[PDB]
Amino acid sequence: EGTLTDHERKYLNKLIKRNSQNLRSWDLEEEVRDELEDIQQSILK
Amino acid sequence: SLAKSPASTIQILGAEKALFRALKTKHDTPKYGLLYHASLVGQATGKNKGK
Amino acid sequence: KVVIEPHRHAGVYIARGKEDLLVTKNMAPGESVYGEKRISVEEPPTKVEYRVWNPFRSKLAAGIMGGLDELFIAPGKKVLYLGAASGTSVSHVSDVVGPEGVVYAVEFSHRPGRELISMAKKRPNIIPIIEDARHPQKYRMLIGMVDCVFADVAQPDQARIIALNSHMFLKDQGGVVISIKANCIDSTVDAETVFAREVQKLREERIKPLEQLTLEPYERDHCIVVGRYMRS
Amino acid sequence: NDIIKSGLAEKALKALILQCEENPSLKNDKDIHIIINTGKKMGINRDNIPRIIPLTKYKLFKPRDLNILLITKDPSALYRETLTKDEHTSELFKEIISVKNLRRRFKGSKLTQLYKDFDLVVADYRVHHLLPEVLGSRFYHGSKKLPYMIRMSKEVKLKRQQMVEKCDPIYVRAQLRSICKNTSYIPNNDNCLSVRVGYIQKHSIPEILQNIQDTINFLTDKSKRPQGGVIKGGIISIFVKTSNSTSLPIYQF
Amino acid sequence: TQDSNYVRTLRQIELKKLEKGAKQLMFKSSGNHTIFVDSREKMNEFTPEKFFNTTSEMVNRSENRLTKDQLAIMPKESLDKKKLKKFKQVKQHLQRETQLKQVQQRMDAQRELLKKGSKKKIVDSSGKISFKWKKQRKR
RNA sequence: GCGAUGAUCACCCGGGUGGGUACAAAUGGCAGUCUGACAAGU
RNA sequence: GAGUCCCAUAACCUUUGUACCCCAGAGUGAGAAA
RNA sequence: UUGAGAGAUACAAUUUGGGAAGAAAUUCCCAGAGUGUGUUUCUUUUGCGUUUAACCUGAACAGUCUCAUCGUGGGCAUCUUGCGAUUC
Repeated sequence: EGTLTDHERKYLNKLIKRNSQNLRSWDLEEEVRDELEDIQQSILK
Repeated sequence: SLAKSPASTIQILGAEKALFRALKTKHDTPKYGLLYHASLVGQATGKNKGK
Repeated sequence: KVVIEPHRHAGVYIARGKEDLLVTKNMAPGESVYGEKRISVEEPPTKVEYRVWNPFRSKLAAGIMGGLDELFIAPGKKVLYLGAASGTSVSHVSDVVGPEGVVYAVEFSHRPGRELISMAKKRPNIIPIIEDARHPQKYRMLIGMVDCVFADVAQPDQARIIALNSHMFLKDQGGVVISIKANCIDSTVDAETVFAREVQKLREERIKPLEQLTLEPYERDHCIVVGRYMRS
Repeated sequence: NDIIKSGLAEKALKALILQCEENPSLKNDKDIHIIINTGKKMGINRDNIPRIIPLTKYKLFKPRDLNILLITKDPSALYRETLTKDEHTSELFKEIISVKNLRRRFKGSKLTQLYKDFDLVVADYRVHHLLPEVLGSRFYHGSKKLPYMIRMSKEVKLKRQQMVEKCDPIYVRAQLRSICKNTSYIPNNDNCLSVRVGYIQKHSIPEILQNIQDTINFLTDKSKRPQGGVIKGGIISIFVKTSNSTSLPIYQF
Repeated sequence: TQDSNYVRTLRQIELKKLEKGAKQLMFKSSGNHTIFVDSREKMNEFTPEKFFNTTSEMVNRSENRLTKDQLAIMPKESLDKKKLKKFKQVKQHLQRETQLKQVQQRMDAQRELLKKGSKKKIVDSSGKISFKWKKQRKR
C-alpha cells in the first residue's frame, strides 16, 4: 500500500544489504575477474 | 547415425578395442571388424578377405 | 553440494556453487534430450533433477546471460515457439512454463521435425506442429491464445511471419521475443543498421519494442528484440 | 640511514684512516672494505661473476682513471678496429686482446706482470667462463682484479637463430662508466661478504659513509633481485678494514 | 602413416575434452543492451536503478539482476582460485590441440613428398619452403 | 523348576554421518572410430 | 596397405535407485542363574 | 597546420540517480553522464600531382643433374648445439 514508515523503509533496506552481502560472495572478486577476462577472450577467439 | 559414418568406420565398426589400442601404440590396425561374418567375406580367402 | 539458487525469471535457476551454470527444472526426470549435464539436489529432503542450459546452443539462454529485463515466458503461460528446429531449446521453454503451461512448437523441415516429435512424447505440455510458419491459417486449430510469441526463424521476411502469427494467436498486450540474424537479412551493412530496420518493421505491425540486447560472445551478429503487442 | 647517523661509523673510519698513515705496513693499503656478517647462509655458489651495486650519491672512479684490459672473442679484428677508431672508445682501453692470444702470449710469470699493470679487467660475457683457466689463480682469488662481464652490443640471442656480430662503442663506454663508479660484490655460500666502499685520500669520511648506506640498502632491498636483495634476514654486524688492517666494527645487532 | 595416426588420435581426444569442458564453464555476456522510451523526457531522467528497480551494484550483474523486492561453508578466496584453475584448464586443452594440429600438418606435408609425382621446391624470401606439384593427371 | 542334544563371549547431534553384500539403470568417465590412387594382365 | 580372433554383443571406475548387514570364523568351549 | 562527423582512453572543474548513517545540512558506498584540454581509432569533404599497381596464368626447378627419405662421419660449446619442423 506504500504506507512504509521511516522504520519500515529501514528494516527492509537492511535486508537489501543482507542478501546483497550474500550474493557478493558468489559474485567473486575484481582481481580474479581481470585474469578470468583475459582467459575468456583467448578461449573464445 | 550409421548413414553419416564413412565407409572406413563401417569396415572396423565392431573392433574398437583393437583399433584404438593399435592407434595409440603405433601398431597395425584391424581390417574386418563386425563385417567379418558377412557371407562375401567368408567366400574370400587369405589376404583377399581384407580387400 | 551445489547451491542452486533462484533467478529473476520464474522457472529459471542457477546451479551456483563451484561450477555455476544456467539451469532449469526437468519435466521428465532421468533423461537428457540432447545429452546435457543433469544436476539433482535434495530440498526439504527430496531430490529435484535439473537440466543445464547451454547459452551457445540456445539463443534464448544467451538472452538470460545478457540480462533481459522482461521475459514473457514464465510458469503457467502458453508460448508459441516459431522455428522450433528440435527440442534443444523448446524443452527448456517447456521446463519454464511447467506442467500448467503449454508450448506450441512450429517447424517446417521434416528431418528435424521427426526429432521434435520423438521429444514431444516425453513432454506432454509440448504440442508439436509440423507446418510452415508463413501460413498460420493452416494450424489454427491446434493453437489457443498465447501469452508470448518467441521466434528463432532465420528468414529474410521474418517480420511478416511474426505479424501474421501475432495478429492471430497473440493476446492483447502479449509478449513478442525475436532473435535476429543480420547476416541473413543484409550482410553488406553492419549489424546495428539491420537491427534498427527490424525494430521499425515491428512497430509498423503494432508491436512496441521494449528492449534490445546483443548476444556476444555467445553468438556473433545476433541480437534479441523484446516487445509488447499493443493492438489498440 | 641509521648507520650514517650513528657516530660509531664515523669514529672507526677516523681511526682507520689515521692509523694507515701511522703504520708503515699499511702504507700500500689504499682501498676501504666493509665486512658484512649476514645472519643466515646466502646459499649462492661463488660464480666469480662480479655483481654491480649502484652508488647513487658518489662515483668511486671514472674510466679515465684506471688501467682497463678488454678480453674479446676471437677474432678481435672487428672489436679492436671499431673501438680504436670511435672517438668515445678510442682512448678508453689500455689494451685489447683475444682469449687465444692472451693464452698464448702470457703464461707463468707473465701472468703476474699482467696482474700488476692493469687495475680493471673486463671481458665479453661469451668468453668469461674461459678466463679462470687462462688468467690463473692470482686473478681469481681475493676479488681485487676479478674480471667483469660486459656486452659489446645490444643484440640478443634467439634460439635456432644466429646472433649478428656487432660492436656498439657508446654502449661499451656506458657499461664501463657504470662499472667504475658503482662498486661490486660477489655472492658466496657463507655469512661473510666484502665490498669496496672507498679509496683513501680520494673520498672523505661522509662520502664513504654514504657509499656504505647505498651498499646496505641495495643488498637488503628484496626489490632489487637478482642483482640485489641477496642479504636476507638482516645484518648481524658490519665492520670496516683495509686489505691488511683488521675489522673495526661500525654496526652490531 | 602410423605417426600420423597416433597424433590425430591425440588431437581428437583433446578436441572432445575441450568441448565437454567449455560446456561446464559459464561465460559472462559482453553485449549492448538498449532500452526504448517513447518520450524524450523519460530518456533524460532515465536511470538503470529505477528501470530495473534494483540497487546500483545489483544493476551491473547481467546474468542475475534482482529487483529489491526479491532481495527483500567454503572460503571465498579458495573458491575463487579454484575457479581460475578450471578456466586455465580448458585453455590448456586448447593450446595442446593447436600444437598437435600443427604437428600433424607438418607430418602430412612430408607424406605428400613420399608419394609419386613431380614436385619443385620453392623457397620464399622469408625462407619458408613449399613444394608445387606439376599439373599432371593421375592415371 | 537350565546346560556338551552346547552356557558364555563405528562416529556425531529421538535424529543425522561412516562402512559392507547383492541386483538394475545412466545420451555418466576411461573413449579418440584406419589409410587414400593405384592394382592386375599381354 | 592394414592384429576379427584380449567377448565395445565387453571389462573397470563414478552417480543414482532397491533390499538387507555393523559379534568372533576351521569362531571359542562350561558355565549360566542366585 | 584542409573541413566535418563518430568512438575510446588520461587528466581538471562540475553534475544525475539509488542505498546506508545522521533532526536537517552533512558523511560514506554504488551506477552514470555532459563540459575543457591532451592522446588515439575510424568515416568521409576538398586542393595538388600521378595512370597505372599487385597477384595469378601459357611447355617457367633440375649437366656444374634436381629433390625426398632412411643411415654414416665431421664442424659449430669462443654457440643456428639443432622442435617427430630446416644447424653447416
